[PDB]
Amino acid sequence: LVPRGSAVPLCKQALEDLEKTSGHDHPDVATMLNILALVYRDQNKYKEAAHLLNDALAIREKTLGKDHPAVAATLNNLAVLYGKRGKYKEAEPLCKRALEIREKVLGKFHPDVAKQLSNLALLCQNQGKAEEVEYYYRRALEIYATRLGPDDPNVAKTKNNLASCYLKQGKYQDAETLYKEILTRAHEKEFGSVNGDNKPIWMHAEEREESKACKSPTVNTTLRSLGALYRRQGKLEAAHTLEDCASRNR
Amino acid sequence: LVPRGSAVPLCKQALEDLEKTSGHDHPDVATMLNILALVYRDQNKYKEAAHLLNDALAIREKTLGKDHPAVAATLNNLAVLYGKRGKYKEAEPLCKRALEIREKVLGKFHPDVAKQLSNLALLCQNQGKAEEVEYYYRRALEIYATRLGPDDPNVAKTKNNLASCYLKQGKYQDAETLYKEILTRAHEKEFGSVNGDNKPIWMHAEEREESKDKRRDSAPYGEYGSWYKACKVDSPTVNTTLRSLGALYRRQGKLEAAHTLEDCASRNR
Repeated sequence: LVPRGSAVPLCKQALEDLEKTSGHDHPDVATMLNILALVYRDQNKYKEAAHLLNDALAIREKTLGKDHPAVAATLNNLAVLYGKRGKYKEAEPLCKRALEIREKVLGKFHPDVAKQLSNLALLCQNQGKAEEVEYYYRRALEIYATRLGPDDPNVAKTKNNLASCYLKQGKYQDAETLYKEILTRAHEKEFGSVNGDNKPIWMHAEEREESKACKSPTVNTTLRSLGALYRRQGKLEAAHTLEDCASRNR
Repeated sequence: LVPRGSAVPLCKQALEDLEKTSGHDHPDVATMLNILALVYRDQNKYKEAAHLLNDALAIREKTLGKDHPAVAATLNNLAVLYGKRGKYKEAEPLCKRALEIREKVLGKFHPDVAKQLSNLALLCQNQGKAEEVEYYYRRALEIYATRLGPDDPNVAKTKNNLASCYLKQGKYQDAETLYKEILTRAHEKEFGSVNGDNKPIWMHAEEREESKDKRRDSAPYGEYGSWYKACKVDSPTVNTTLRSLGALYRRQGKLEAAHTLEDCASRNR
């Protein structure tokens, strides 16, 4: 988006000018390093981009101090850049610290914390640290499900995410229950209090195995995923029920 | 990716400093404006970013010439900005102009031209002009199917996009053929020559519709390991193609054939 030619050296002038005018100490030096970091990211120079954010990080820690919101953003951005190079180990602590700042500022249960927890879950997943992924998605789900309505997309999205983590660990039961929660709640979004005369799709699926309700891209995924668990259990007719529901709502 | 405050003033100073030195019509001024455009884009300020990139474009046309590859790069960037605000109407001319240059410099049948053609189609698709979309994708597909191999990803991807365009027009037959090409090629890449004992999945599918076979993937057809053999074809694109074609069978009321491809896709999941 910015042709690789004169941009970097032009910024390096702007920096030397800022250092001479605003003082060597000035907080704005951090912002200039930030613009430099941005230019490097645009040229896909990720290693170079990360190096400069670090320098801006140190300046913001001195000026704006620890626990300052702008330090939290920096730590996230640097964690992202580290992730793009596959350096997940060194990204985790940066991300874990940002979470601690965010908890101090907003409180343990603000929606923006649940964002960090999901970001933090995703990094661990890239390191194969399943037990921690489990932990972080559970923390996030706790916030989403409590703070927001049952119909909120973050709930189902986190539940799917956690389900996959459960699958990785061989916790098939826990995943299956999660999937059923999503479908049951979606069934109850127009078909009332799910009485005997009114069962959710997965019940019909399983009762069909011992021998209409297809009225969202997230639900679709849930349907196909629970379908895969039935396939693992050898309940192929139950699997088709959910699968045919998905492929008809596309 | 950059602190919400004070970034813009700092760039504008860097700009005015260059402006003071070398007028407004210097390539360095253009680049600095582009950096400023990049800053605005980081703050989701597309209106503000596109405004400046226009300014940079004007300088780059005057200084570098109206056919310079940097001019071509800017035109794309500026179009991306317009598309992001949903101003697709004003994006098209710039994208067209970028294509004209690309062809002039690289040659009509360069892979990068096909990429540029693909973007032109997507822009037309945002305007609901199916006949333009059709033409651009066909042009693109032509560059991919020729200059690249038979199982190069862009071929499968471009075919799907063109098939999607056909569907919207009601060209159900033309869509279907494309899917069958994708599956047949995928089948031949895995199994070589088609041997009659080596028919593609969709053939078997339509044969099951013929033979009135409601027995699904609960039992294998003719061959013991048939379901695990026909699933050696594994791609996110193939699966998409499998389902899209299944949807076409459903439109024709061929429910059994639809299931065959859909159940095949379930097993690849």
